[PDB]
Amino acid sequence: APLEPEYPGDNATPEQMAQYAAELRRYINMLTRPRY
Repeated sequence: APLEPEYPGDNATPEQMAQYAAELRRYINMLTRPRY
């Protein structure tokens, strides 16, 4: 209930996407956790 990232929808501009990807990356990080 990272509620989630947010994604515009496509491509906001030639980077957003980048940004955006960074946001979920964090997201996963957070959930995964490994443990172990």
